[PDB]
Formats: sequence, structure tokens, C-alpha cells
Amino acid sequence: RALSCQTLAAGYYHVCPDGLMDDGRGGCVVEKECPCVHNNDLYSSGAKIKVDCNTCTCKRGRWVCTQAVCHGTCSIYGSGHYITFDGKYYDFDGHCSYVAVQDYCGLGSFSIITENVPCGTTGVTCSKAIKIFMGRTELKLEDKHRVVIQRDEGHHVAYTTREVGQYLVVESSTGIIVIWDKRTTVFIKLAPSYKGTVCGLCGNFDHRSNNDFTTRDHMVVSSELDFGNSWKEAPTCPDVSTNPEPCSLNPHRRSWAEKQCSILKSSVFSICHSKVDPKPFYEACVHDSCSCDTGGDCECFCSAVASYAQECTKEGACVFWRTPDLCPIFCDYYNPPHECEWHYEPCGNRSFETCRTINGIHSNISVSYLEGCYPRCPKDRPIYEEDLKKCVTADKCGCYVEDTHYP
Amino acid sequence: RALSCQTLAAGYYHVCPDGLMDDGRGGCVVEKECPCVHNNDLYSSGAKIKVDCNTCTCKRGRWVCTQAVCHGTCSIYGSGHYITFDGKYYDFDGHCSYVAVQDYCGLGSFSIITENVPCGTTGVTCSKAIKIFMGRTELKLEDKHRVVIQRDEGHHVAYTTREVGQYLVVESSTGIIVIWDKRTTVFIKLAPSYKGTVCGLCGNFDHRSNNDFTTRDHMVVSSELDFGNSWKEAPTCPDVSTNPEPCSLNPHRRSWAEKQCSILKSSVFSICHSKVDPKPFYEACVHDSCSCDTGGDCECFCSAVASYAQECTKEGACVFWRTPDLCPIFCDYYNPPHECEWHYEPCGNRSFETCRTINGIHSNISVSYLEGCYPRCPKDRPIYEEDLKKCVTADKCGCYVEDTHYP
Amino acid sequence: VFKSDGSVLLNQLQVNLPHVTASFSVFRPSSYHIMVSMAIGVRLQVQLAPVMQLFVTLDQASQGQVQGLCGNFNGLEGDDFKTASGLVEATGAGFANTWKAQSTCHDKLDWLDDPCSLNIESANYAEHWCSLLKKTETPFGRCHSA
Amino acid sequence: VFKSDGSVLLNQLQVNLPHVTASFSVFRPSSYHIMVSMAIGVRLQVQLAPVMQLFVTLDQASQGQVQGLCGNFNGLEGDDFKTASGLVEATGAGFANTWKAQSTCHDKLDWLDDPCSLNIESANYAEHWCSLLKKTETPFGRCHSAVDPAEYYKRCKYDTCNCQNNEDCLCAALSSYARACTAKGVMLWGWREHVCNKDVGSCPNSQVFLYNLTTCQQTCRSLSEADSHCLEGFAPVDGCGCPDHTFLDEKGRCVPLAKCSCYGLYLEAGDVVRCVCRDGRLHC
Ligand SMILES: *[C@@H]1O[C@H](CO)[C@@H](O[C@@H]2O[C@H](CO)[C@@H](O)[C@H](O)[C@H]2NC(C)=O)[C@H](O)[C@H]1NC(C)=O
Ligand SMILES: *[C@@H]1O[C@H](CO)[C@@H](O[C@@H]2O[C@H](CO)[C@@H](O)[C@H](O)[C@H]2NC(C)=O)[C@H](O)[C@H]1NC(C)=O
Ligand SMILES: *[C@@H]1O[C@H](CO)[C@@H](O)[C@H](O)[C@H]1NC(C)=O
Ligand SMILES: [Ca+2]
Ligand SMILES: [Ca+2]
Ligand SMILES: [Ca+2]
Ligand SMILES: [Ca+2]
Repeated sequence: RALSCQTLAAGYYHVCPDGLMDDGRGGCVVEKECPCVHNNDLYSSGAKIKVDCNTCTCKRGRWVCTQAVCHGTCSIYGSGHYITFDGKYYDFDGHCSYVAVQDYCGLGSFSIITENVPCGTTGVTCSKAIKIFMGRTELKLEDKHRVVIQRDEGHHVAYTTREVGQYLVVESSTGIIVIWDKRTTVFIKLAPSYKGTVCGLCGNFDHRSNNDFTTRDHMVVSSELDFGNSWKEAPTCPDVSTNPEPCSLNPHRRSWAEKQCSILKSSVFSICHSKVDPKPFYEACVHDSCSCDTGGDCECFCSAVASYAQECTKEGACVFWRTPDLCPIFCDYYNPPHECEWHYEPCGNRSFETCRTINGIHSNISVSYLEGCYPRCPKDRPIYEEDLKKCVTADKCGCYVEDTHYP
Repeated sequence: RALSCQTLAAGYYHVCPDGLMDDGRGGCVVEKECPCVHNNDLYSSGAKIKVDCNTCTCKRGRWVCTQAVCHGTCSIYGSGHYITFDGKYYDFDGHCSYVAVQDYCGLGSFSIITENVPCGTTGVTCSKAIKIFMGRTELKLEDKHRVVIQRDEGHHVAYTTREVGQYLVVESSTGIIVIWDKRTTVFIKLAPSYKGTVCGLCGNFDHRSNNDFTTRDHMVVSSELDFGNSWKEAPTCPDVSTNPEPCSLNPHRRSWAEKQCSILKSSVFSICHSKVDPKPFYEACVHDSCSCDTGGDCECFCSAVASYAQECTKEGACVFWRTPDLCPIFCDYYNPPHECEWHYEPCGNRSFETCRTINGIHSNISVSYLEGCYPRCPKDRPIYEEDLKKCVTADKCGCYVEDTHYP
Repeated sequence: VFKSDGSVLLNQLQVNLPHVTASFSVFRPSSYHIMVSMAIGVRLQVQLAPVMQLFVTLDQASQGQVQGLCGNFNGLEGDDFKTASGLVEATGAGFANTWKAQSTCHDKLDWLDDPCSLNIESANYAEHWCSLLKKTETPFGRCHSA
Repeated sequence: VFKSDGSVLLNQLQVNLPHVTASFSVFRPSSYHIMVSMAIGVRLQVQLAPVMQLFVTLDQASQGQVQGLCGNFNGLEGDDFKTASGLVEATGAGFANTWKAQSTCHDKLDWLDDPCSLNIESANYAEHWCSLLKKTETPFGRCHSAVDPAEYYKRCKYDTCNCQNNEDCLCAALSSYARACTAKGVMLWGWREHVCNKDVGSCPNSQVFLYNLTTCQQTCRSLSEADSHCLEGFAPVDGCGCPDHTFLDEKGRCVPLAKCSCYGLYLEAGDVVRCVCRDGRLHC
């Protein structure tokens, strides 16, 4: 009988005396003061960690966590890669308009459409436009900007568009949040009131992932290509009959792709290796770089390495991976000529005063993990007015009525 | 699944249809009307049999019997053979006076003593006198008669002596009954108030036979010769150190003994073979006839064959085994010169009027199984007065005060 | 199943000895002896040579709680011939026909004969060698005191 | 205990197979396959050649009621790395160090390498033979409509480049695509003719190599019980066996049905009890 504070719930089937047991840290410890392990770190008793909306506590070698329900996230990224709200990864290379999320599922209040076009010559497709339908308002995310289409007469569901780092962030008062890096990566977030009431290529958000491949006619199939071909918008769009292999159709681009994308499995990201699994991000980066064969492949690369480093910040590991030779960023472009306020914050974590939040206006999620260039406004005008990218005095910023900046 | 009304409680481990089952009599019978078996006879439903004081009933293939407690019987017979009140057979050939039954067991009310003398030359002993101590009255059974010794002044525990067949029967008002065939066989009976309150060579009468070999100093031994040597009355009497073998010490008497005593295992007693086990009565008869080597061995024989035929009557099988060449009986000796009233009743079963029972006086046990000569009094004086062996008119019989017949 | 050639078999399948389980265990120490112990309180010893014999041992906690051809184990031996439907039988072959495990077996009866009278050639061989249990020059007189 | 040479042993003592009890039963139909069925709802299949593998099957009544390295079986696969003390881990080697059955075992860590880059001589052998799972001229294109071999191909290259006996890892990974294709109806009759046929022709004189060997194709001693040990619910395996008739005798070759056996000891086909020994059944 030699217990170990890690084999408590194993069963002791097949040093410390009777009573005391090992802790994995050092000497023999009683059962009450036993520590806890989480992602290869060792936390003593009464320690506090957060898990995405909740707070936990190492009590007696076990974790005691609060039970609140967090927001759910769908991902669309690169050359046709998906993660559903329930966490199912798949690949679909379709060339039409597809339902991403909607609640017109068998009456409804929103719809989000993705427009996937061929990017390359191998037959893989990537997402190049997002259409957001909220009631009768139609936004559209296209050509690095948001466009308002068909604003209704007096309803006007309250939405907000602002720019956080390198991404554009649309939020709605009804609980719908769309985050877009202005090229191919989209993040949709829904408030936890939408549990089990959505469908599309992002699943149905009911914390059970063996029914995310439900087709439009309410049938759970096992194929990625019978599911994804049923959410196309036009009936005359073709069916995808196989998934392409880009590094087999381009044998000459494989050696560059597997050497550039090996940063993720290297010692640069070694703080995140125990917190986020790098293996589906390595395979996405190689799939993306073998297939950008018509032009601009160092943009297909730097997006795939920033999809992994974003998860690392979100889990508690800030990694600084960019150099002047590998994916450089140009943040002193935005400075007033040589007064240096715009700095590259590699993991976003800074909470400064805008001219929204000085008047109480706050968001419903935490977007303080988004990479980009952030201001550090001086002490004669310390209030950042967002719609012009200028630091202003707290009096002279603007108006913000009907989602339009008025000076 | 083929049940049989005999294998009900077996378990059916290793013809009639489902439902019905065999009865051992013939065709298939339901479970409710199933018969019963007892001593190789087959009794249908609702049949009544008696077992020694009780009454049973074949109900549903099982017996439903009443629960009353019967009298208990000790036996002493032949050349040192015993049966205790709990039914344990043993042999002891002691030459002293021995305690048969008493309740002065570690203060007391009776004692029955047996006087065992050598009968033969081989060292076996048989019982030749009985002393009955009841309070302060002392009877003694000796020389084919009862003798009153020391009748106390005013207590005089009420006893009764009468002659039933070939035996002499003493009864007491306190529940003590002694039956004596005037040679060597004794039967003691106790009322069921004496349960667990006696000791001696007859055991202790508590319906549990693995403690009948309790010695005088309250020690359960496993030897027949340490138990029996502890109930001798005088300290200067010797100890019996082995049991003799008479048919080995008399090889010339074995061929006669085993041929005469083979009546018991023969077709004469074949009605009793399923009701009383003949095997310990065959072995007693051969042990008794090899050892009556000083004179009168046809008396040692005829007593051993009448010990078995008495059990047969008691269990319901009247056998007539005597002939003019084998153990004759002389019952027309008692007749008035040639008026023929005394008949040999081989199994006793006749209930006539005496001059006791015409005045209400009745016994507490049933002695109507005792072999002997019985009267059949005529129809001008049909009342048998017992103390003179005369049939008398119902008026002129006697008095019966203080256990004495007064004409 | 304990056949009379060894050949212990569990559920119509041969087993290898020893065979120790959670509720019972079967041993074989001397190739003519099988020892079976149970957690309930039942112990068996099966003899295989010269002839097959069986010895069964119960604890005294199971006293008055068994039925079979071995009696009920309550201290009295007058009621061992008591059948499972009431009353005590007289003879051993009348008691034991009530414990047939098969319904198609015939009824057996006693036999009031001795075999040493039916065979004159076997009865001198039986007398000479079984008398060694009684004479004291042999190594059987040491047990005569017990 | 199921050692990797056969050698099933109960409580540190060898047992003879079959072994049928009240709560479980262990079978051995094909000498490289052990089938264990339990009355609780647990079924095991232990593979012994080329490499040792294990397959476990639970009913859907035990759904959300198990813990181990096999997850908790609740429909979601995001919480399979949830440890027995709270929270979900990130990597497989961090989850699985919480299920050590011995306290004195060291902690293991992941390995972000591929074996087909560390070995240049094994990576051409892995490419040529594991590509047969993807090309349609072979008897593996029949399963491409049901099983989608793109994830078996990635593991076939993994195990072939990694282990020291590269053919035993090839033939184990090709026999796991064929195993998981017979689970969806499509059975591959005769996929071992060019690739892993080093044991096909080594069957004995009367019995041949089969692809649908099951428990209840046994001897006539199995016909004596015929309802006690059949154990439906398993998968068919590939080994040496007898054809559509001529059931297996007591030893050696498999004679036809007329003079099989009469099983007690299995008597020959000349014995009369009054039950004459006949074809399978007895006239009793
Ligand atoms: C964050 O979520 C809350 C909760 O829904 C939003 O508050 C709603 O705002 C709309 C109009 O803006 C009202 O009609 C609702 O009644 C409000 N809800 C409640 C429960 O009072 C809030 O608008 C969201 N934040 C932002 C910035 O939009
Ligand atoms: C049969 O037994 C009864 C019951 O003991 C005897 O009745 C007793 O008789 C004596 C005197 O004869 C009385 O002192 C007792 O009180 C009686 N007992 C009861 C319970 O009343 C009866 O005497 C016995 N029969 C014979 C013939 O003696
Ligand atoms: C296996 O399949 C073959 C077909 O060639 C046939 O013998 C039968 O269907 C199966 N054999 C069995 C079940 O013994
Ligand atoms: Ca789902
Ligand atoms: Ca007693
Ligand atoms: Ca008993
Ligand atoms: Ca799960």
C-alpha cells in the first residue's frame, strides 16, 4: 500500500509510511493537503484557475469548479477546415454558398452564410465572404470592410462593429458575435441561449458531438461530403465527390511547406505544447501551403501559424514568434510621424480606455487575446477613439448613434 | 420435466404431460391429489394413521401430524442389552446393582435399580431383580412376584399392580410405569413431565441422543464401559474391562443358535420387515442362545423372539409365530375344568370389562399389545375380576383399597 | 463431476488440477486423493483407490440445516430416517428411495442375508485377514484404546 | 491474465480452453484469437498474431458509466480526456498518466515527430505497401464506399516506419482496415494473396484458410450442448478451418458428418449404449 496522490482513483491493483502518501512534489503528505495537476503543472491546495468562464479550486487533490455555461465557438479557417460548436474537426472543399449557422431549422431569427471560392488550382476552396442576416438587416463582410445592405425601417436590431487588433469584430445585442481576420478565418460565437436551436455546417450546439453531421433533411450521416453538400444554397451548384490532396498534386511545394510549418512543433512554441495539441495545426499549415500555387503563399502560411498562437494566448501562454524574416508586422505605420504610440502587442492583454467604455458601454465576451497593433495613448489625451484610430481628449471624441461615428 | 410425487423435494436434477405428474400407483395425477407413502404402503389423500400418540393426515403428498409429546420407554432385555429413552442401543455386562432410572441427578422423588447376575459361564450378565423406590415406599420384583417393603405411615404414593398377559405391570399416579415379563425383560415408561430430569443407564430423556453416555460425575464419555461402570451401587463391585463374546467362547452352540434365531429374518415375520428392523433382534437372539450354557436355553430363545413380535404388534402387524413345536404356550391350563374361556390372544387386542374399569378406573397408557392368555367371560357373569383370575357377576367382585383385593 | 478415474470436469469440460477460485478450490495431493474446499463450510475428500469412497465435512454452524442421505445433523440419530414429507421410516432402503435424483429409478429393498454364508470360499479368506483388526500383535492394537 | 503467447491463466494457474462458467466464459476458436464474454455486458477479443491487439465491446446500457483510457462513452468526444479529478487535459499522454495502475511508474510525454523521417530505409517500404489501402485495383477499393481509408493510411505509415519488425506492423495495420470493413457488411474475401500470405498455405491437410471463422463451427462435442456455449454477438476472424461441411473431429483432420464422434468421453462411431453412435445426434 503506497499511494501517490495521482493514483487515488486508479484503484491500487498490483517510501511513505501508512497514513501519509507521496505528492509527486517531494516528501510524504497527508490526504487532506494533497496537490492537484493540470496540463503538466502542479498546483497546491486552495489554488485558483479559470476555465473559459468558470473558476476552479484545488480542494483535496481534486478540482471544485463552478457550473456556468460558456459561449460556444464555430471555426472556419484556411483551405476548408471546420470546427463545430461541439468540437468536431472535418474538411470540406465546396464551391457554392453554404449555411454556416442558422436557426431556420425545421420561425427563425438569423442566418450566417459563407461564400467559398477556389483558391489555387488543386480543387480546394477557401472562404472569401460572409453574409450576416439578422432579422431584416443584412451585413456583408467583403473586401476587408463591412457593408450595410437593407437597413429596415424602425426595427434595427442593435449591432456594433469595431476593430480589435488585426481582426474585425461584429457583435449583436441578441447574442451573436462574428470575428473575422479579413481574409479567410472566421469565428462565430453564440450566447448559451442558443443551445440545441441551430443547424448548418457548424452543428447544433447541444454538447453532444455524434449528431453534428445532420443534413438539411434531418438525417445523421457518416460522410463529410453528404453532410456538407446538403447545406449549399443554390440547387445548381455541383456536388463535391472527393477531397483533394494538395501536397500530392504539387510534389514540388511539399519541401517548403513542411519546413516552414515545422515552427509549430519546435522549441518556439514549447510552452503551449502541454496546453494545446499542435498536431491538427501542423497538418492544416502543410495543406494550406501546398495549395497556394497561384500567388501569395506567405499569407497562407502566416495565418496558419497565428491560428495556433491564438489558442496559446487563450489558454495562458503568450508566445512571441514573429521576427523581421518570419511573418513581419508593421505597427509603426500608424504612428503620428515619429511619436511612437502604436506598439505590437503579441497577445493583446491590455485594457485601456476607449470612448465607448468611458460611457459605460461594454461587450459580453473577452476579446483581449486577439493579436494586433494596439495604442498606448499619452497623458494629455488618454482616450482612444476607435473609428478614426486617434487618441483624443475625453470630451472631443464623438457621438455613436445608429452605428456611425459623428465628430 | 417429469415429476413423480416421490421426487418432489429431491430437486429434479438430471409419460405424464406438463401439469400432471405420476403417483407411483398408476396414471398421471395433479399435484393436489397426490398420495403419500409410509413404510412401503401407499395411502391416498385424506387418510388417517396414528403414530404412538398422535394422528396424521395425507394432505398434499405430505403428512400433517399433530404435535403432542408421547411417553418415553427404556428397555433392558436378554444378556445385557439396553435401549435408552432417546433410542441408543448398547451392551453392558456388569455384575452389581446398577441405577436404571433416577431423578437424584445432582431433591429427587424416585429410583429404579436393576440387579444383574451372571447367567452362564462366559461372563455375560442378565437382569434378575428390580427394586422400585417411590418416595419412601419400596417395591421389589423378584421370584415372579411383587413384594411390598417399607410402606410409609400416611403418605403412600398411589400405585397399582396388575397382570396383563404374560407380564406384570406396575403403574404409579406420578407417571412411572414398569412392565416386567417375570424373567429378564423390563420396560420402564415415564410421563412426558420427566423430560431432561432423569439419569442412569437409561439416559436423560431430552430427545437428543449424543449425551446419553453421561457418567455419575456429569461427564459425557464415548465408552460403553466407562459409562456403565459409573452407575454401580456399591464401590467394592468390580469394573467390567471387556465385553465377552459368547459364540466365540462356545463354538459348539453357534450352529443351533443361528438356525433357531433365523425365524426373525424369514417369511413368518415378513409383514413386519418393512415396519421394524429385524437386524438388532437377530443379533441379540444369537448372543443370548450361545450363552445359556448351564441350563434352560429354550427360555432364553423364546423371549428374544417375543421381543421382536411385540414391536410388530405395536406398529400394526399381528404375527402368529408359535407352534406346538416352537415355543408352545399353555392357556387352557386356566380354564374351569372343560369350559373354555382362556384363549391365547397373540397380539392382545381385546378390550373387555374388568371390575376396575366398570367403576371408572382407567390407566394412562395402552397396554393392549402385550402377548398372553386372555379371558372371554360368558354372558351370565361378564366381568373379569383380575386378582383371582375369575369371571364374576358385576356385583360380587371385590373392594380394591390400599392395593389389596378384599372379597 | 468426479468420475472414478480421476477426470475432474467442470461443466462437461476437463480441468487441470489445482483449480483455485473465489468460492471453492479443488486440489490433488497424492494422485488417489482429491480435496475440495468450499467457502460455505463444506469440505470433500474423494478416494479413488482401491475402491471409490467419499468423506464430507460440515461446520457446526450448519447444524439442523441439511437434508439428504446423510441425515439432518441435530444430535439425535433416531430421526435420521425422517423423510422430506413428514414421518420417520423404519429401514434404510425405505428412507433412501425418497432421495432419488431421477424419477425413472426403480425402488430398492433391504437384504436380510449375510454374504459370508452364500460364499464358502470367500468366508475363510475374510476370517483370516479381517481378524487382524482384533488381535494385538499387529499394528492395529495401538488403536484399540480409542 | 492474457499473456502474449496464449497461456490464459486464472489466479496464477493455467486453465484449459474452453472454460465456461456462470458469470463469464473464455473461448479460443482459431488459435490466434481469444473471445471472452461476460454476463454484465462486456465482451473482449484478444488478437495474438502478428502483434497483440485488444477489442472491447460494451452495451449501450453502460453509457456514461465507465472510466479508463477508453473514455466515458456519452456521445461527446471533447470530454474523453477528462481526468478522474475534474478537468479535461489537452494531450493524450497527460490524460493517460492519471490512469497508471502502479504508483512507481514514470510519467510519459508526447512525441511530435514522425517515424518516416527518422528512418529513410523504412519510408519507401511503408509508402509502397500502405498505398494499397488507397488504390482501387486491389481488394481494398470495395471498402472505399463505406470506410474511407484516409486515416488508416496515416497509421499504416506510422507503425511501419516505427517498429523493428516492419512486416508485422504492416500486416497488423492492413488487417485492421479489413476488420473495420467487415463491421459494416462488406467482407473482404481473399485480401491475403499478394501482401500477407506467409501463413495462408500452412494450414493442415484437411482444413483450409478461411475469412469467416466463428465460434459455432466447432466439433460435434459442441453439438452435444448446442445451446450452452455459442455466444452470438462477436465478429468473424480469419484462420485455419474446415469448409461448409465435414465438422471437426476430436483430433487431427475433420471427417464428414456421418462418422464425426459421439460425445463423458467422446466415443468413436462404432459404439452402442441403447443409443447407436450416429451422425451428430444420438438415438436416445
Ligand atoms: C450583452 O447582452 C445583453 C443581454 O441580452 C444585452 O442587453 C440587451 O440589450 C437589448 C438592446 O440593446 C435589450 O433589448 C435587451 O432587453 C437587453 N437584455 C437584457 C437581458 O436586458 C446587451 O445589449 C449585450 N451587449 C451589447 C454590447 O450589445
Ligand atoms: C394418570 O395420570 C393422572 C395425572 O397425573 C393421575 O391423576 C393424579 O392422581 C393423583 C392421585 O391418584 C392426584 O394426587 C393428582 O392430582 C392427579 N393428577 C391430576 C392432574 O389431577 C392418575 O392417577 C393416573 N392414573 C392412574 C391409574 O394412576
Ligand atoms: C464463409 O464464406 C464462404 C464463401 O466462400 C462459405 O463457405 C460460407 O458462406 C462461409 N463458411 C462458413 C460459415 O463456414
Ligand atoms: Ca451536436
Ligand atoms: Ca439424551
Ligand atoms: Ca438426526
Ligand atoms: Ca466522452
